[PDB]
Amino acid sequence: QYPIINFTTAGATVQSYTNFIRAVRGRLTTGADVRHEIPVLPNRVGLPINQRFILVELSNHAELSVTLALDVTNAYVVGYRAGNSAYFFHPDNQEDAEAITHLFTDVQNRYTFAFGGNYDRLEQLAGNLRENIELGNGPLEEAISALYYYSTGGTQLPTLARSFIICIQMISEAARFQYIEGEMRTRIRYNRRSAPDPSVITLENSWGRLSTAIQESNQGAFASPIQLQRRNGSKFSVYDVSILIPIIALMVYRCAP
Ligand SMILES: Cc1cccc(C)c1-c1ccc(C(=O)O)s1
Ligand SMILES: [Zn+2]
Ligand SMILES: [Zn+2]
Repeated sequence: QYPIINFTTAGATVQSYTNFIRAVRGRLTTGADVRHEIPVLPNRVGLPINQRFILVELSNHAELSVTLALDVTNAYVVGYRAGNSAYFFHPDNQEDAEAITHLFTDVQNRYTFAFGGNYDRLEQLAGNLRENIELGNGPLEEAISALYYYSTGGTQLPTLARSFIICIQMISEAARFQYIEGEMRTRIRYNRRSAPDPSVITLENSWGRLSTAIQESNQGAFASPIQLQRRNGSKFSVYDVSILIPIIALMVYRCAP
């Protein structure tokens, strides 16, 4: 069975969220593969199907539960289960399509969306950009209910799309970046719901390019600079892995050590 990590919005604390994101990172990778002091996710090539996914079970005050499936090779959400129904994003290729048949195998009802799970597609379906979608314990609670009620026709597609953007950022992007984990920790600490600032959105957008730049670096110096944003939206370039060691927690595997 794929490992299950449990999180609840009911009485969530800085501590419970900290333990959650550290457990997710611990199941995503062994941390045996480190490049320039940043851990690498397992190589898809050589990864047995029985190690391909982890399950994150989310519960809220209404004691509704949904289970997200994360791909350990990129930490991205590929689908979810709510009771007797499972839903999957459109796989990019045949290997990925066959992989998702190994998820939620006992579920009565299985559905694959025609659309992909990327931010550009989900923002379009939601009718809202990430910069206008609030994150925090309240938004996650509402997302869990929206995901749960999709199968009974209680959630419209735009609301589902928005709920996916919330879950992806507070789980996948938080696992990928200590910096985004810290943004979610602050929102919990101060009982705040608020949209992510440009620093967060640009890091999300740049994760694949940063993984490549770090792994292809000449002893930590980037072959080419990467442009990121500060909280105030001002742009700056990174030339070196060292400045990112407090920012990025996980990278997608790009090449052999
Ligand atoms: C120091 C760094 C390196 C790489 C990427 C980012 C987003 C950052 C920032 C941390 C705090 C910032 C601020 O207060 O605007 S920016
Ligand atoms: Zn409560
Ligand atoms: Zn190095």
